Amino acid sequence: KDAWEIPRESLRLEVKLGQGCFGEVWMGTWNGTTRVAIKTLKPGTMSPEAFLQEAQVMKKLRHEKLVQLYAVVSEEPIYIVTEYMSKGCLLDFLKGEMGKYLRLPQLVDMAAQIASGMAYVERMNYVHRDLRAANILVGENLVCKVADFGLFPIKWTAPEAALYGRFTIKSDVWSFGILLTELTTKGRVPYPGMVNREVLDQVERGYRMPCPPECPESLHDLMCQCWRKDPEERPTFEYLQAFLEDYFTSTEPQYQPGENL
Ligand SMILES: CC(C)(C)c1cc(NC(=O)Nc2cccc3ccccc23)n(-c2cccc(N)c2)n1
Ligand SMILES: CC(C)(C)c1cc(NC(=O)Nc2cccc3ccccc23)n(-c2cccc(N)c2)n1
Repeated sequence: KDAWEIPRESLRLEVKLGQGCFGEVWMGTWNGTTRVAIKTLKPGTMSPEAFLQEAQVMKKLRHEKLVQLYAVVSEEPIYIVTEYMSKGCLLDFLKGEMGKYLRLPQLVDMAAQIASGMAYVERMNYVHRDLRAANILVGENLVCKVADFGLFPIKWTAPEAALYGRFTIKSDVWSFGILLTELTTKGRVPYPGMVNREVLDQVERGYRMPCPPECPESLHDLMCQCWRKDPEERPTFEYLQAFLEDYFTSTEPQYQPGENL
């Protein structure tokens, strides 16, 4: 065994956080005083090999804005242990009590962190496949990090990805565009009123969501750039990041606080 492997009694599973039928996720403590999130396998549901294929991927991906692997126990019972992101998922964070105080400058900063996480994925030649607010984790002081809860999200998926299976970093770009509409509507589901097949049909014909209320036209323009038909036309995460980091100087220097944004 290797560097990640830790003894089982060095963990304390304190609070149940979530359960699917492939296992559980707990908030916990590792050795002394180290808050951790601990993921569990429900025995019988998937291959011990296949469950630990997740931490096999997280060992090779290290960056400030992707959730970080801490430890691995690799005989049953097995556990994957990461840093604790204390405020939960970005979708819940936008919708809940705390979603009503977020204004355009906190939201654009959030998008810039995620672009940064995604710029690193982009430089690593990796592909997310499921970039959306449900898979972004939030910590203290509005820190965001890219994650994957490992669950059909046609509403967040590019036409070439949904129809023909061509998932690339260019399809994660399209979803980032969709993630942007999530931030600007406080977590609302994209294409309001529309069902999957009506979405898949309207979009092929050239439909793209309109500027959300109070959101600046220049930010809708970036979503629209992320939603080009031709995957290669779509911008780079290095571009998306720098454009969001620089936003209130280069692009909307006369921005003024509103009711929701
Ligand atoms: C199905 C599966 C993978 C066991 C699961 C687990 C969770 N929930 C979480 O993992 N929640 C949390 C993870 C990490 C830190 C958290 C901090 C505070 C509250 C929840 C957290 N899930 C979840 C539940 C509800 C919404 C979202 N976005 C994710 N889903
Ligand atoms: C590409 C990237 C963003 C570095 C990533 C991260 C993960 N894994 C996770 O995010 N796992 C977890 C998500 C949410 C809560 C967790 C709590 C404890 C342990 C892992 C968690 N990934 C992953 C890889 C392979 C399979 C699965 N399901 C997930 N991928």
